[PDB]
Amino acid sequence: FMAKAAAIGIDLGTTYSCVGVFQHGKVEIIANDQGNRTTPSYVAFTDTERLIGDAAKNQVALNPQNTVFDAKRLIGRKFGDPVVQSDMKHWPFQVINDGDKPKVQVSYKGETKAFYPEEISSMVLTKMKEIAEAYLGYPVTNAVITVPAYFNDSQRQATKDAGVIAGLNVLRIINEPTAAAIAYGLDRTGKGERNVLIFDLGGGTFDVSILTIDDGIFEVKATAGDTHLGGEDFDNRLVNHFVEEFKRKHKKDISQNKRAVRRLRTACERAKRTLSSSTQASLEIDSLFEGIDFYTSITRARFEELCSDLFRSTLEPVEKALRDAKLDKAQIHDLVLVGGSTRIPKVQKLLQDFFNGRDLNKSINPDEAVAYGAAVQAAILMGLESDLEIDNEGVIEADTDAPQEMGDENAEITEAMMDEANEKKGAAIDALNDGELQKAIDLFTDAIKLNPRLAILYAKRASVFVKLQKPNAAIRDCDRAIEINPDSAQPYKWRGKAHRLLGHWEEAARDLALACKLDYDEDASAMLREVQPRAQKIAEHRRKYERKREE
Amino acid sequence: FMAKAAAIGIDLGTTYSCVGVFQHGKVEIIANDQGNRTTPSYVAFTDTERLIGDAAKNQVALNPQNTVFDAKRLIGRKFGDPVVQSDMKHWPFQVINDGDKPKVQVSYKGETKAFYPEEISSMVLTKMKEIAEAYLGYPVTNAVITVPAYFNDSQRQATKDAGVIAGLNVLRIINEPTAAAIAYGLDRTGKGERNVLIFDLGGGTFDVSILTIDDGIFEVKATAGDTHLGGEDFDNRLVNHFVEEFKRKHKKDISQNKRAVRRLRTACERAKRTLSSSTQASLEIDSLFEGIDFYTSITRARFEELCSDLFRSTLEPVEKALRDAKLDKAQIHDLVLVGGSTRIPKVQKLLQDFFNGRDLNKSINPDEAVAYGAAVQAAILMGLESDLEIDNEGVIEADTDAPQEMGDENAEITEAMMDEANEKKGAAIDALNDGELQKAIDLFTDAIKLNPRLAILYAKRASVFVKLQKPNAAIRDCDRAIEINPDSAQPYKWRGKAHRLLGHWEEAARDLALACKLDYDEDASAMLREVQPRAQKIAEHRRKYERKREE
Ligand SMILES: Nc1ncnc2c1ncn2[C@@H]1O[C@H](COP(=O)(O)OP(=O)(O)O)[C@@H](O)[C@H]1O
Ligand SMILES: Nc1ncnc2c1ncn2[C@@H]1O[C@H](COP(=O)(O)OP(=O)(O)O)[C@@H](O)[C@H]1O
Ligand SMILES: [Mg+2]
Ligand SMILES: [Mg+2]
Repeated sequence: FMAKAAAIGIDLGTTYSCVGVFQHGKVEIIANDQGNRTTPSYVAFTDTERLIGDAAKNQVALNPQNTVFDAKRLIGRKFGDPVVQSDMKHWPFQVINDGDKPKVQVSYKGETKAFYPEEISSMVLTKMKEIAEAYLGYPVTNAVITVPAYFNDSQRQATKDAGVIAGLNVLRIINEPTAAAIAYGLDRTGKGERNVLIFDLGGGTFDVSILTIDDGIFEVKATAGDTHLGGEDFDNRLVNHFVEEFKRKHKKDISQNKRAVRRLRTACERAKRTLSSSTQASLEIDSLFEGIDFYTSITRARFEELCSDLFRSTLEPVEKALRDAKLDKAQIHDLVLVGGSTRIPKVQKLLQDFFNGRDLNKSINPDEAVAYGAAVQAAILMGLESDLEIDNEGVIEADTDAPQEMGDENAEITEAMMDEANEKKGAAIDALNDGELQKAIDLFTDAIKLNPRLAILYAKRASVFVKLQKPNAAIRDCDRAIEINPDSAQPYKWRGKAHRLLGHWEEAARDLALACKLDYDEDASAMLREVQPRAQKIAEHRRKYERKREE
Repeated sequence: FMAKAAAIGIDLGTTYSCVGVFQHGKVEIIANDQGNRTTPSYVAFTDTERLIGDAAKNQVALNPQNTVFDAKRLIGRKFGDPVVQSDMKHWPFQVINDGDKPKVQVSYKGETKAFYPEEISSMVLTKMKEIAEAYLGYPVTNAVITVPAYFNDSQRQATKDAGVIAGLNVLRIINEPTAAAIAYGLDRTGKGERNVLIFDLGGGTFDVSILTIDDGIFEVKATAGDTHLGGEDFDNRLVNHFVEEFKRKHKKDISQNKRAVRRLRTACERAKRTLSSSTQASLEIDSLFEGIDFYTSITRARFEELCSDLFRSTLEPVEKALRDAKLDKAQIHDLVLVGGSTRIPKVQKLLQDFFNGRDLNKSINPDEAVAYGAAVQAAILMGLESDLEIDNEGVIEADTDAPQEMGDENAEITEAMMDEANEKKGAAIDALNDGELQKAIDLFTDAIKLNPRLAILYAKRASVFVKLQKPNAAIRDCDRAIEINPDSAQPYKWRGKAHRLLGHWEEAARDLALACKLDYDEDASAMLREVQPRAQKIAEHRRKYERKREE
């Protein structure tokens, strides 16, 4: 057999999200369908479907009121929190009050519906998960997720909840700066006391953290920064600068066409990125306003000057952080750049100048470091079952065939489509009865293609996939059914069996027990009894480890 | 060294039980093996073994007559009490008369046996204890247990007895509503007179209590409610509603198949829970009756209407409670939701409407609040030895290794298995003699694996664990021996030593004195003499505190 299924590491960001996995001695930051190693934390709702990530951020100009972003800022907070109310006047989507809990309110297929920030976030998570499963070729259940160090118990729990919704087992919620240091192996290289500063300049926020690490244990000493200072503000500057130039050169105002503004803003996003590895950046848009083309350029120097106040303002939070730790600049051993905006040579130069030309740790991609760290720690927690004598009888080799055909959630189901699929169900249960397993699978596929929203379809196909020694395939079908209806008992029964087939001991015991509560089977009952001693020996050993690292 | 062993807080419920612990500045409500933060108060007996909690509630449909629940209703009562006789006609297990004491009578491994309600309850307690010990990684002896405020001296003592059977030292029996208020810190926030109402809607019962708290002392002003109004009745409604719909849609009666009824009932339990956080709930069962699938849904609105009379009836006990306190609605400062059924938006709305849209205290999980309070008060009572100059010589660091291999109580011991284990005993006593301690432990483990019911095995292994500075491990073995045979003197001798090794002063003095009565040792005798001054200074200080709070 090959390796067990890996655990993923996820950076759930305010502006972008990022996922990694540790395999064959190294972390892989995973690229999504559109090719990018990071994904906008965006969810959009429309007339026909739900959009997530790049597709959601790209159509914003067209659908500004049902395109949700910045769910991280709401997460774990009260509608009555001054921060939320302060925030609500900058977003173009509606936020409503639900018993002192905030919910984003949108239009979605001609009906109004609302979502807790944990729900929005769980939609992002799901996407990240899906990105990883496409890379790996198999279903993922276990994750590590990161949060800012300033996150209270409320926001932490809320971030775990979002994971649980997206079908993840959350192994650990860990601090973003802590994730960064783990990435730079600042825990395992050292045999003495070292003090560490994480300069995190992201898309929406700026975070300075000083951490102390002795004996391989992280302790947060100070936190600071600005929860409203990010790369998105620099885009404002460029945008503001160019609108004004457009007035000057072309004698027209463009502020009021939203679509022309975005087109400018996205052009500016790209331009700012090029200005990190080039001194100059060209900027061409076909037909910006009333048929007028905009061809222009900008220099690094000029960009720097437009953001003048902003860039300089990242040294004050540094000053304040040392001040809270009771440390002098000289006393920090390690400087670490994370966040995508730290790609900006000026922002780099300013920091190095504060530390008198000392070397910055930046070999690890600054926008990938958090996820990187998260993946390493995910690998360690899973890795912990190495130390235990676990009997591996009954475990089989992971099936690797390509993902079977699923439904289409949003495709139109006709009245006749309900029946034709309904018949197929009965025809496939006959092939299982008779003993021709592939035929049973094949007609369930015709059933599912025709009715993609009947949850028993997926569960029953999953049953057949198990008889066929294809547990991953079953896990997939059960994952879908449980999405459609988390209350039906069948899918838990079969996912339990599938997990057990794969040595996923803790996963098997959760499902088989849940299946037994909802709908008692003698079989599942014994499966669970057979499964428990493995799950609790693993769980006890992981808990012990974490207690040792809680000190 | 780490912290001393914590005391647990236990909510011994009519329908569910719940355990918590206070550590590192906060209460942890502890999850059981199957993942749930609450455990059904169920004990089942069968052909081969004894089942407790979720496993007991899940197989009910299969074994209705030897599956015991509602022991709380019998506890502390006379067979001749009209309540018991009234109750006996709703249960499917047998209750018998034993000198005007009631005992539940069951089949258990092909023999008929009977159990006092305190014994049934002590089986639940044990489970809770075991849940906590798995979480903590070490044996627990000290607990706080909760009871309803209407409990007489008889029922209180009986509840303490059940704790004592399960091997707990019962620090305090405290009122459930009092536990709830302690959880909401309604004792320590206030510097004036405040009046408090606890609206407790559980699984079997409804409790309204009004409490007055000045100077940090709780006083019960009034009690009311219905000892037969709970969540289990709402399940009746849903079940009744669906059976009737099944007749209507599918032209068949299902009342007579018990297994189909339960499957419906458990489906309904889940559905009712979803209807707390969703307006609608889907309901799928594979093959309900004679091969017919039941796929159907229900709305929140509809559920509300089915329970119409029931929900509305919780305001009368409120009315009556104020009336007994001589208070108007306006005069209550604090409203507190506890009980799992208070998760129901309708039940919430009705209450708030009686108090004219005023805020309810519900931030603490309504089904976890009682246990929560109990854990806090457990922490205070233990915490009391902070104020005393206790000399800590001879105390060593708690051993944290994983739990050693125990027996299997219910596994079949062959005649040959008695001898092979018997030899191993003699072989291990030789390794102790010679001085190789691990070998002695290892061969006792082979002895125990082969004969899991000889109590001297466990005691002798415990002796070796002590020589090895692993007192927790010893405590475990002694706990087991004393379960098998509470009269043998050896285990008390060694548990005494182990406790003393850990600073468990009062625990050490109980065991060492009991060991000295049954079988006098010069060594244990001096251990006890050495141990007494510590135990009695602690005991005197806890007693004083409680006297101050008895006023
Ligand atoms: N090469 C680059 N040059 C300049 N800015 C960049 C570059 N790459 C990313 N950024 C900026 O970094 C921000 C995203 O930061 P990141 O750490 O990836 O996400 P988050 O802040 O959500 O954690 C965006 O504003 C983006 O414009
Ligand atoms: N989310 C929920 N929605 C509706 N009812 C619930 C929910 N959670 C628990 N309950 C109900 O609460 C009851 C258990 O109450 P609880 O306080 O936990 O136990 P006890 O009443 O034994 O003290 C059960 O009938 C259960 O159906
Ligand atoms: Mg970030
Ligand atoms: Mg209760």
